[PDB]
Amino acid sequence: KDLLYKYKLYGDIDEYAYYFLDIDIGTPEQRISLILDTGSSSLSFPCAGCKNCGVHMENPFNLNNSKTSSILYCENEECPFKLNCVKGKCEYMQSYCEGSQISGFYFSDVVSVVSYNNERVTFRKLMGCHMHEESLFLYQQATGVLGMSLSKPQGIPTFVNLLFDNAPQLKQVFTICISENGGELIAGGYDPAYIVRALREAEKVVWENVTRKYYYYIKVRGLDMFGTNMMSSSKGLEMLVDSGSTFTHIPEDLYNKLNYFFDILCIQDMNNAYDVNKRLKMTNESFNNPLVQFDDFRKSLKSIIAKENMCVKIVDGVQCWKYLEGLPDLFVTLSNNYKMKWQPHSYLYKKESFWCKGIEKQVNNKPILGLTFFKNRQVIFDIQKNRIGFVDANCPSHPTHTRPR
Ligand SMILES: CN1C(=N)N[C@@]2(c3cc(F)ccc3F)CN(c3ncccc3-c3ccc(Cl)cc3)C[C@H]2C1=O
Ligand SMILES: *[C@@H]1O[C@H](CO)[C@@H](O[C@@H]2O[C@H](CO)[C@@H](O)[C@H](O)[C@H]2NC(C)=O)[C@H](O)[C@H]1NC(C)=O
Ligand SMILES: *[C@@H]1O[C@H](CO)[C@@H](O)[C@H](O)[C@H]1NC(C)=O
Ligand SMILES: *[C@@H]1O[C@H](CO)[C@@H](O)[C@H](O)[C@H]1NC(C)=O
Repeated sequence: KDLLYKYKLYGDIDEYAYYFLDIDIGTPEQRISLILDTGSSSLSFPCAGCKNCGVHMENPFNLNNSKTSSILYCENEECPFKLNCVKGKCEYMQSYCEGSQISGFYFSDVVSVVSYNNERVTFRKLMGCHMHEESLFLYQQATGVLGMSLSKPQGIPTFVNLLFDNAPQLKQVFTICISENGGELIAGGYDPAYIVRALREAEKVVWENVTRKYYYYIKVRGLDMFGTNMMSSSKGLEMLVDSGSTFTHIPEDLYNKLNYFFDILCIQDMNNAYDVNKRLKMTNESFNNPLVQFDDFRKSLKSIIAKENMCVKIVDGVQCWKYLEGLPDLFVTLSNNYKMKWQPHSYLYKKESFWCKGIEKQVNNKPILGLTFFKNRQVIFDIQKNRIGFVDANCPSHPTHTRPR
């Protein structure tokens, strides 16, 4: 019966493409919506005075209205934390892409995290004021970013470490439970009541060791479709467990192999004989990569056709199906040959009435288990034991219209 603090998350894959929560900053409190991002480590948002910032769901944080704010000025041009001194202030600088940056300056102020059961944790945090935004930050609704990764020695103390340092009544575990609409962040553990009820093995958390000290990487040892490992050339692959990534990003070879079969399962018109015939004629020999379970490929194809599970291709050739039924499970191979089921209700996401593929090619050799891997499971960050746990779950769902103010 570990004590759990719970926080509502809002968002989705299609419209927001991230999930966010509300945090109170300053004195008196200014409530700010923040993207929940296990792939970064800062806490930042536009501040009043920014000359090139997007319009977000809240006004920029106003330093002049918070009595507890303290701008981090340079003392004879020297900043802590190896920061750069720019125009008298210690500079905040982040590359949202490989080469492009949000910039501003650092300040500290009080942060207050309140659970929806009215349980409060408060501390001071060194935060970034955006004074220049660009690209997607000019049209994102959320006001800032809440980085959930770990503190490094001699680095700026991060939100997650400060939260637990100031809540010793909690075990040092946080869980993210993403649903199709909204979700929940849990501090202090995971909630076994959310777990979906061989079958007893699927009701149990599967744990993987993190492969880096201060970032949430795990090693993936294979990825199966129709019983066939589609990355057999690679026998370990460090993937970032990243709630700030809309989609799941995989190596190019693996993507092309998977996408080949998803293309076969994507039929625009079930009454077009040429299109249907071409697919039903394919044999095990038709494939560059033969399948170990060709009969399961056939069952998927035949049931998609028989149930008229029509597919529409949208921008960039992404496949969208009318129904989840018929699409295959994928399996992620972890330690000790464990096959973690990755279901269509996770890797496909809701777009209008259809279910669209949420798997993409990596860029810059950055493979990512993103929100289409989080969806409909508890993802459990045990920072005490440096492990991440996974279990299928019925996550809380919160429409954005339920968000106060
Ligand atoms: C996958 N993915 C993330 N997981 N997160 C980022 C992000 C998530 C999101 F939901 C919306 C917009 C985004 F920029 C923030 N990124 C950073 N990557 C490394 C270090 C710092 C940042 C960063 C950049 C800008 C700010 Cl102000 C704060 C932090 C990289 C970018 C990204 O592509
Ligand atoms: C994951 O990490 C844990 C923790 O380091 C490993 O368990 C340790 O294993 C060593 C040697 O087997 C023992 O001396 C330690 O006492 C163990 N630690 C704990 C806390 O039990 C575990 O082996 C790792 N898992 C894999 C698959 O490598
Ligand atoms: C805050 O107040 C200071 C001094 O009163 C002023 O220099 C600064 O421009 C103010 N900031 C904004 C955003 O108005
Ligand atoms: C398809 O071919 C592969 C070749 O590696 C084989 O392993 C598999 O059993 C075959 N399945 C059939 C013929 O149904």
